[PDB]
Amino acid sequence: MVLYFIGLGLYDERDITVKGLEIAKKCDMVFAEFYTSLMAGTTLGRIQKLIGKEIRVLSREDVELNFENIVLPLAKENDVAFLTPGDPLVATTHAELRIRAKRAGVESYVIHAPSIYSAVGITGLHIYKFGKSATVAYPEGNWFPTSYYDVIKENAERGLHTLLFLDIKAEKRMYMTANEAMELLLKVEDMKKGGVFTDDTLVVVLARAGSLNPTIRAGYVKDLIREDFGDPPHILIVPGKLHIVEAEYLVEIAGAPREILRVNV
Amino acid sequence: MVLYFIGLGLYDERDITVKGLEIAKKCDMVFAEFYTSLMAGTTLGRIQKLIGKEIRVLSREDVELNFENIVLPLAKENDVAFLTPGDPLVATTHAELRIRAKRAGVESYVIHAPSIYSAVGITGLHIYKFGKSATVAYPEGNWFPTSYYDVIKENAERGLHTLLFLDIKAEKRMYMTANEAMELLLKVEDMKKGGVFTDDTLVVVLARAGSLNPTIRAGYVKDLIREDFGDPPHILIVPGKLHIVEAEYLVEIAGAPREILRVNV
Ligand SMILES: Nc1ncnc2c1ncn2[C@@H]1O[C@H](CSCC[C@H](N)C(=O)O)[C@@H](O)[C@H]1O
Repeated sequence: MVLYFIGLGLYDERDITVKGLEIAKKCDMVFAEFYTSLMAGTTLGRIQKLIGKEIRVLSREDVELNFENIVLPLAKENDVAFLTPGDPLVATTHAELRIRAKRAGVESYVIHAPSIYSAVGITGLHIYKFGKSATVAYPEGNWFPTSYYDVIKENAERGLHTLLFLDIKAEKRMYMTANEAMELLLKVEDMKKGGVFTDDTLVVVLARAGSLNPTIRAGYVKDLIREDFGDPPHILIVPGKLHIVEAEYLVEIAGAPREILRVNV
Repeated sequence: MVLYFIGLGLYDERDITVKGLEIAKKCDMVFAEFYTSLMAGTTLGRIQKLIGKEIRVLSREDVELNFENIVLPLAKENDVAFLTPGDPLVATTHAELRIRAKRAGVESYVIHAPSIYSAVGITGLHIYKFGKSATVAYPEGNWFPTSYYDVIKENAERGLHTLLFLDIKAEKRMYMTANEAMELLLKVEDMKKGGVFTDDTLVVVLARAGSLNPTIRAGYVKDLIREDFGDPPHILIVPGKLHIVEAEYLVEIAGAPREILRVNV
């Protein structure tokens, strides 16, 4: 009689919470989407094995246009689960699906899972110091998205770090790298010339958070822009003014140049 | 030779991820800290029973002053687990513990878990619009801290939401309520009179996130300040201008008054 939004986590099938697993195991039917993010350390097969259920994967069109036609109808007579990577309601539009559920007379419940949005804490940057977040979208045709640039500018002026979700085209199997995001930002810099992102700008890259050996690197764009950070997914962070302990972590754990230890107060 | 930082999640013993539980089980010794926060929906007894290991609780001083004397020594000839509520490294002091592990020649790995920082997405508010975060601390003696007030101002000034962690006396198990938090904020507004928090300010309250029955309420201070939001923990959010989709969710899912569709959008 109910619908469950259950997050699967950051990297592999085991990043689901015990709560999430126990509930999914007792659902009559399980649905899922794998276009909002990329779980690089697992396969649908492994998720199905762990949950002991067959999972019907939905596309963005299935969800965005027919969620109330494919999923909700079954709720009235079943306990249904809808699985998604990371946390189901973070940097997605899935929250709106709950409204669709309500209007359809279906109760819904949300089971959280580790999200890239808080996992950035592994970079050593104070979570509270993060300001507005943004997404670096692939330019398409004559349309070249550039709003994320201004977001970085506003946060920096306030001494806040900027979290940059990188773009994804799940059906084309394209996952934007930190390198590609940097290239786009350098280009937007030439455009606006606001001195927001250049060769000397310090950045932090977090790749495959959730795995046991994520790639955590910090340095100047000029040096990291052509560095190999491994397989996707990637996230890119542009730090604001650094606290001393933040810098120490970047140097000790993320291999940043020792010179950032010298914070300019 | 290894140390694992494992998040316990949001509310109860099932909020740990399958990865964290399976790893905690293969660990020779397991420590835990409950001073950055508490797991309001469970007990040490239940967590121990789920993991099947005796758990040694460490106080703030144990960790901040003797982490390398209590935890790291065992981490040399054993696999050690250090459990924390939420997602590891979200608490600002945790990050350096990894530097200590390095200094001691001990490998460390982080096992993520749901954090309130990402769980607020269940309020229906877009995660990207959250700005800097703050903690509302209890005034004591001749000390009246109000930086959290300024944080709201700067965020809402740029149309961003403000996540407010409420004070907590971990050791004494005392939780600051949203009600008290609103009272404090009304007192500060009467102090700085910068028009940031009044009876007409729209706020959002999230209680017991992670539970299947969290309390999600939205409304104007005058109507919520004396409302009973249930048992702790409470989280207070002061939203900035709302996207129609955010407002509709607050009305449909959190019982917000229709007035917000015209006043806060
Ligand atoms: N494990 C991971 N490591 C690095 N970046 C990740 C990641 N998981 C997601 N992302 C980043 O976030 C984007 C997906 S946005 C959706 C996020 C998801 N709900 C969550 O809670 O994590 C990706 O394109 C990528 O840039």
